[PDB]
Formats: sequence, C-alpha cells, structure tokens
Amino acid sequence: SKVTTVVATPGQGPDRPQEVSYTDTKVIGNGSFGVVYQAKLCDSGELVAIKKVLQGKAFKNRELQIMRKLDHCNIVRLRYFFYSSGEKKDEVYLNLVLDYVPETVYRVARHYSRAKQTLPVIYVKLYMYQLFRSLAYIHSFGICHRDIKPQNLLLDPDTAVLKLCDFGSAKQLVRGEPNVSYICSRYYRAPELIFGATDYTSSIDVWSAGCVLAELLLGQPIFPGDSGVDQLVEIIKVLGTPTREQIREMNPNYTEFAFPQIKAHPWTKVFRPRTPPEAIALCSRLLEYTPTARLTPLEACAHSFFDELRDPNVKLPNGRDTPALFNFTTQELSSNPPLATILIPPHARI
Amino acid sequence: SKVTTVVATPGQGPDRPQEVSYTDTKVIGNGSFGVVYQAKLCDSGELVAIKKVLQGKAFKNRELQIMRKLDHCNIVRLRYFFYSSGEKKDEVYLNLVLDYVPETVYRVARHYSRAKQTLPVIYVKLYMYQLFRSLAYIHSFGICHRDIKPQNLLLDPDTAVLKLCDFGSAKQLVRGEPNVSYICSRYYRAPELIFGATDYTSSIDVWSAGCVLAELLLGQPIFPGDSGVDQLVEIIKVLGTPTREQIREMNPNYTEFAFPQIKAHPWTKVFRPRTPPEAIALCSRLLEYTPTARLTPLEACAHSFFDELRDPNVKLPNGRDTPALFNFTTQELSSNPPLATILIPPHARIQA
Repeated sequence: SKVTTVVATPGQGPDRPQEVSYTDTKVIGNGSFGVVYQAKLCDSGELVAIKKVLQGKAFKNRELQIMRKLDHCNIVRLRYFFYSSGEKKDEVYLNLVLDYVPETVYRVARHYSRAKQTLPVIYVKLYMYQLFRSLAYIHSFGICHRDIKPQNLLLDPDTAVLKLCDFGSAKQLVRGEPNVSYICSRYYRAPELIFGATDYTSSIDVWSAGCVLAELLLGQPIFPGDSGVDQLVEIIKVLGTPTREQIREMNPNYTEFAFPQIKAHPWTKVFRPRTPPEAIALCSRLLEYTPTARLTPLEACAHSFFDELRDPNVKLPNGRDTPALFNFTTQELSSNPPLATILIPPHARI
Repeated sequence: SKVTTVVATPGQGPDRPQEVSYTDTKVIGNGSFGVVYQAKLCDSGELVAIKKVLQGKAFKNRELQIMRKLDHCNIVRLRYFFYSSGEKKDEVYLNLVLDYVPETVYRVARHYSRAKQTLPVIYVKLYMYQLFRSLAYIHSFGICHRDIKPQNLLLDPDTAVLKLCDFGSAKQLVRGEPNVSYICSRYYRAPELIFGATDYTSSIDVWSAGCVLAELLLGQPIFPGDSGVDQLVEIIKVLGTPTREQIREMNPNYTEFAFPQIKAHPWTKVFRPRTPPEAIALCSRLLEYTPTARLTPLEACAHSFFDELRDPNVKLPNGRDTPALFNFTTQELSSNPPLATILIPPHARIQA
C-alpha cells in the first residue's frame, strides 16, 4: 500500500509544520471545488478526509481562514492542511485534512424515510440541539455558514455526536457590506434569500436549521420546489401571506408582491398527530418571515423542546450516555449570558 | 360514468359561451397552484386536461390573459375556460381546458438516459426547432415564458410535434419595469437570474432552451447544482471566467465577483465524439454570459444545425412526414423578416 508523507501545518495549533504520513487513499466524493479522499494516518491509524481545492494564490483561502479559527466539539475539525501542485497547468492545490465522520443526517433520515418511518424524537432532539450549539458558536464570531442542510451534518452512530461540515460557503458577515444571494441549497433557503436579499444576517442559518428540524419530524422536506416560486408557494401555504411589513423586513423591494391571499393552516395541521407540541412550537419560532423575529441559535438550545436532554437520567437508546451538551464557553454564551441559567442543568459539569 | 356539463368560453374565438360536456375525469397531476385533471369530451371524444387554480377575483388572471392571446401549432392551446366555486371558504376556481398531450421531452429523455442511450439527433433537431419557433412567437408579443424546461415541452410520439406548456410563470416584459428573479427552474436558470438580476429580457428563455438542447445531447443536465453557487461553478467550468464587462451586462452589481480564474475547456470537450459540430456551435451561441449576445429564437431556427429539417426528403424515423415547419406568419418573422430567406426553403415556395 502506497504510503504518502507530507509536511502539514496543524489546524488550530501554532503554525509549526509537522511530518504526516497516511495510507489507503481512496476517492469518497467529488465536490464542486474539488475531490475528497479518505486516508488512514499511519501513526494513530485514525481515518481522515482530505479535501483538495484549486488555490489561486492571488488571494487567501476563505474556507481555510475560517476553519483555523474554529474549535468546537460540534464542528468538524481541521487536523492539518498542506499544499501540493496538481496539473493541467501546474496549479497549486490546497489540501484540508479534516476528521472523517461515518454517517450524515441526510443518509440517516433517508434510511427511515424509505422504510416508512420517522427518526425517534430523542435523536431529533440530540441532533438539533448540537446543530444549534455549533450555530451559536460560529455566529458569535460573526461567521454565517450559509449552506446548512442534512448533507452537511455529519453523525457518529455510536456516540450520537453531530458535527457541522462544509464551510465552503461560510463568510464573516459585516454590517453594511453586501453578500451574494445565490448561496444555500434549494429546500433550505430562507425567504429573504429567495427574494434576492443582499443584506441578510446569520438568521438565514436559523431558518435553514428550522427546515432540517421540520424535515426530521415530517419524513420529507417541508418546503420543496424546483423554482423559487414553487418554494415560495409551499412556505406561504404554511406561514400564510407575508404582510407588507414582513416583506419589507425580508428586505428586497418586492413590496409589489404578486401572490394569492392564502392564510396559514396551523402548524399542528402540518405534522403527524404524535408530533410533540414543543417540537411544533420550535418550528413556528424558527420559520418566521421576519428574520429578526426568529430565535437565535442559543435561544433555541434553551427551548422547552430540549428539556429531555437536560434530564439527569437521559440516555441514548443503545444504553450509552449522551455527549457533552452543557460545557458551554463564555464565547458561546456571549450573545446572551443569562441563558446559562437554563443551558446548564444543576447536575451538569465540564 | 359521471358526465359533467358546464358553460365554457372558447379560448381564442369570440367571447360567446358554449355548453361543454366531459367524462372520465381523473387526477393526472397536482401542481403548485392547483390540481390538473384529464377528461374526455363527450362530443369529439378527444382528451383534454383541466387545470384548476384559485382565482381571487381581486385581479385578472395573468396566465389566462396570455393564453387567450396565443394561437400557434407549437403552443398548447386553451380550448375553453370556465369558473366553479370550490370550498374551504367558498373560493372561486378558474378552470383552463387545455389540449392533452401524451409524452414530454422530460419523460422521453429519461427513457433513453436510463437505457444508456441518447435520443437520435433527428429528434433533437425536430424538438429544438419547434421550441425555438414557439419562443420566436411568444417573444414577438413581448411575452417571456420564464420557465422553459423538459417537463414543459409536450410531445406527440407519432407526429413528432412539440408544444410548449405551463404559462403560469409567463409575463409581458416591459422595458424599465422590474421583474422578479425567483422564477425559472434549477438547472435551466440563466446566469443573470442566479445573480438576482431584476431587469432581464426574453433572452433568459433562450438560455433555458440552450440548456435543454445540451441536455438532449449529453444525456443529463449540463449545469447541475442544488445551489446557485454549485450551478455557477458548472457554468464557469464550461464558459470560463466572466469578464468584468460580461458580469456587468448580466447586470447585478456583483462586479465584486469572488470566484476562481477558471478558463473554458472547449465545448468539443463537453459532448461525446459523435456529437455534430453544428449542434455544439448552437450551444455556444445560445449559452452566452452576455444576454444580448445570445441568438434570438428566430436566428436559432435558421442555424445550420437545423439544415436537415429544410431538406426536401426529410422524413421521421417511423416513415411519416415532418410536421409543418415553414408556415411562418408575419408576426413570427417580425423580429427579422429577411430571415424568411432561410427559414422558408426553396421547395416550400413552389406554388404548384
């Protein structure tokens, strides 16, 4: 087996390059910006994913700069990163050595869906809570993921730990500075994004997250559609007709809105009868037309829907303990410290 | 069998209501704005599709007003249309009785695709040419379809006639008046649409049509992507990097463009080796960043790629004759009359 050895720079640590060797290199994906391999570190034996991307050198790689600044248990970590010339024109490739995670919320959900079933609520709670923590964290740095979707939520079957990945669309959102409106995937795009808003905030991720939650409860996407129109129609069916005010807060000067006057047929009418009221309540507070009205990732973590996770005797179906869910840092709570009162249960520690 | 009878107003004829009876009503679709049925007219026995849509009366139905103004053999015709109260709040429903067509370019393409094959070029020519005529036609009225895609191209297996359908997104585009940028489906959205342009023209349909042509030649969508970003990346791989100028003609003040400097790996490198050079040429002239640089639907019909259709001895594979492809009207040629010189073959000018 071919053993590759390179000199890579640690992810978070000091910028002191080390020698890294890996074997069993195989292609496990072919993304937009490049190919993604899967190798095994000769030392620890651990599995990792290598994402190669064309680097122009004419600029600083935005994804790399964001990844180096992140250190959270619910975020895929950049172990190392190095460069390597390619071909076709002797190009410079940036290789990102990320941790390898088995499943994804996408694959898991599909398993249950095409099995005529729904993911047990315990897992819906565990997964969503971790997604909101990772979101609370990156937002505190002013970083917006801009592409939250089931495929980017890596999962570990045994530990039930969820990690956000794919920061290729992430960006530091600065007030007053324009942001492109063509990011984020289909069923998960927030209304303001569909309306071409260029001055949106991190609240777009919260909407995306609300779409994932809803999808986990329904068994299929809540707002399907091949065009923004079809998507807008599905949203209106559930949320009702956007008031002149709401349409203005979503920004886009589309105050000249041409759509039927359909009022909302309540959320309790959207999900199955067994669906927990709190779960439905959370969606309603997450999927709001007015971006400033949506819960903040931190406020969602403290939502009554996640109270079971704060229960001392909570356990995973497989008998194991839940991952660390209360080891919040000052940085994570910064958007609203007083919330620690709820986020951290009386028994929690770490 | 339940026989329904209603008083419907003819499609284009004088607004003189008539009694229409139909049976065998079954649901054949459940679209965004409503359900689509399929019934059989008791008289002629012909099959039709009824599209019900919620009508607020507070306005004039835009789709209906456009459909009534259209009469082309490559455009689905509105036979009748009537109203009927529904429920849930005693709503008023607008029923559009359109002609019923069997297959769609979408279904046909999928048949070949998941059969490890490609649709014979003869069919690609016949289908694209008719799509460009229908496009040349509605564009002459200033109407932009805004949602051209394989699913909206109805086909008739035997006659090889293609008809454009679904005008629910169509609109009269007036210069200086803003148009929403959230129309058109995923793989077929033109660059300016992805960039959020609000002052686009009918050239967006030409782009969409170029994507259908390329898809018929490749066996799959040419510019896939679940996000505008992913789509933009696929387009850039083929067209290269948009110049500051092109990015400005697409409009959106995104002159501050943040994307790699990838040059284009030629179109001949995109399609299979057997792909006709003319076919590839047409795509290159259809899929342009600058919307004003793209061929017009009428100019495409006159493209060398369609020369076989103008051949006197052209015939369909099943031995039948090709549909009428040269009976152009003044209205259709209005964008450039001199083109009739090519559009109408010498043998089509033989008075006899």
